[PDB]
Amino acid sequence: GPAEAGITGTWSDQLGDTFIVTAGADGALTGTYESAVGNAESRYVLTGRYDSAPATDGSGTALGWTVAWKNNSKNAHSATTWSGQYVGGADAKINTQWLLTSGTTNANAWKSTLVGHDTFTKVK
Amino acid sequence: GPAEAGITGTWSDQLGDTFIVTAGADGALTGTYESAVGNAESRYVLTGRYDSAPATDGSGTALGWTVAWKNNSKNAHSATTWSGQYVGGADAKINTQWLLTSGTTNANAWKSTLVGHDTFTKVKPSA
Amino acid sequence: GPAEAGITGTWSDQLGDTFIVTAGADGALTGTYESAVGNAESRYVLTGRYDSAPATDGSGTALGWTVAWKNNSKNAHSATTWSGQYVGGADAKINTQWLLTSGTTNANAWKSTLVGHDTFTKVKP
Amino acid sequence: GPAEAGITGTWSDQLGDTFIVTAGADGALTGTYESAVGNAESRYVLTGRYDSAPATDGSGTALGWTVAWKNNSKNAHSATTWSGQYVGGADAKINTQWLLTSGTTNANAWKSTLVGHDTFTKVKP
Ligand SMILES: O=C(O)CCCCCNC(=O)CCCC[C@H]1[C@H]2NC(=O)N[C@H]2C[S@@]1=O
Ligand SMILES: O=C(O)CCCCCNC(=O)CCCC[C@H]1[C@H]2NC(=O)N[C@H]2C[S@@]1=O
Ligand SMILES: O=C(O)CCCCCNC(=O)CCCC[C@H]1[C@H]2NC(=O)N[C@H]2C[S@@]1=O
Ligand SMILES: O=C(O)CCCCCNC(=O)CCCC[C@H]1[C@H]2NC(=O)N[C@H]2C[S@@]1=O
Repeated sequence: GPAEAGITGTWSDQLGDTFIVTAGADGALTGTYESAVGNAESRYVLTGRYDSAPATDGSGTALGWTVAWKNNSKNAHSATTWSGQYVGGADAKINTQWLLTSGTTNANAWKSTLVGHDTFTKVK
Repeated sequence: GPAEAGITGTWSDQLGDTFIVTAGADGALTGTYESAVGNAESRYVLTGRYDSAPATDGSGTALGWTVAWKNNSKNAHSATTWSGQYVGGADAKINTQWLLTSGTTNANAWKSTLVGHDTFTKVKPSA
Repeated sequence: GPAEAGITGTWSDQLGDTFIVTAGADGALTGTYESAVGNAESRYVLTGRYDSAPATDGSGTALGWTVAWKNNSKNAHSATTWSGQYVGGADAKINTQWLLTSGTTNANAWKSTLVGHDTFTKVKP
Repeated sequence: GPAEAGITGTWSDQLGDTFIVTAGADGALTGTYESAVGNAESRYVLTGRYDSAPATDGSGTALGWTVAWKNNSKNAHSATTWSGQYVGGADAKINTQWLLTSGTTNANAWKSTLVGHDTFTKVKP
């Protein structure tokens, strides 16, 4: 359907953070994420979920995903989740907010979690 | 290792929101989630990731997961993500913040995303 | 100083949400805020704080402010705070994230708080 | 009214973070905040707003405040805002979420803002 065909593909933000994702199986997001910033290099596994039967009446399609920042080259002892929605059109977008939590001692737990926003445009 | 054995099991918060998760395969989380609140009934697929080789000296283990609020009988047109960390011990905890986004019109996108906090405690074998 | 002169003035985001602010007295923000969206009409009181001695290493100036959405026209039983930083130069910006909490019963407290992001540019005049 | 009497006083969280606030003037919060954690020493100025005519259906009272982490002792080049609600009664609480932004260069702006929660209990009228 349109949610599957819309989300599936490659997405990039203004900083060149890029992900490749497949949307299907009635709600699964799978793919890989590459950050252009922070303690990260090369690709990280992405897993998430999306609404596979969205309100078709001008609303976006809700979705989210997770990346743990460990791969074969690096481990940043952190994970990020993005929560947002897919909007179609010529300039299709995934508009999100994100939360990045680092593993901490209990003393530093109050400062464990960064928050931000990320808008992705579809590249292929 | 300890992150896999610590995280895997059954977890619930002060409201009775509960999940069952398995941590393995070098950083995968899979399970089911049940909310006691909101436009939700019964169980929903959970998928996420965790740090499979956490810092060695008393830090928490970073993890996150996602639930889209559609299952076999309900669809709330929304998805939540939880980002947080695991800590072990007898009162093991997963301490998180969450973001819940609804599909909206572009005019209403400014009000699409709720935010909150959720501390889960692991059900012990002694239960 | 630079931070007082830079923050002081009229600011608007892409949606036409607008505020007018004065920065002074070693850290005080005072002004009015007008929202183009939501359960809001006319101008609301804004109060906040800023770092009146910011780093001079190229960093922005931290700041934050609060609006309770009650005025003489409307009461939306809610309040928003913005947390962010000011950056000067010809494309001066205040880049923020915000938290909007509504008064709720305990049963609805779990869904009391919205989050978003807001970038403001300086208006003349 | 009960919002003013309710919110005015001394509050603390589980970590010992404490603020002393006066609520009045049809929606003003004024006082000082002391953190027990982080790059903070002694008392900082607090300014905020609250809903001075809240719903009477059992709902909490929306509120928000800001602290810039500059005082006569220290400057941490950052500001925090708390958005939340006051719930009255015999276990009077202020339940909030917060956003802490540091001034940063543009290279570091992506990591400028921390997020958390804070529940406060009233320790003194
Ligand atoms: O990064 C530091 O050196 C200190 C802050 C602690 C964070 C540790 N983890 C990381 O740096 C992993 C990479 C995070 C990248 C973030 C950025 N890139 C994107 O594509 N979007 C944003 C959000 S994601 O969390
Ligand atoms: O309640 C309404 O109908 C208005 C809010 C619109 C959101 C629609 N989505 C839902 O209600 C799905 C359920 C969300 C449950 C939330 C709550 N339960 C938990 O276990 N933790 C929190 C976060 S989760 O997002
Ligand atoms: O989801 C629902 O049906 C209830 C939403 C509850 C929010 C009630 N409060 C309001 O509508 C007051 C106005 C909020 C305006 C928000 C928007 N305008 C801006 O300039 N920036 C954003 C953040 S501000 O909180
Ligand atoms: O890496 C680090 O050292 C932390 C990031 C830089 C933050 C600098 N600012 C500060 O440390 C000022 C103090 C923040 C205190 C926070 C804590 N205390 C409370 O009462 N509640 C929380 C939120 S508040 O922002």
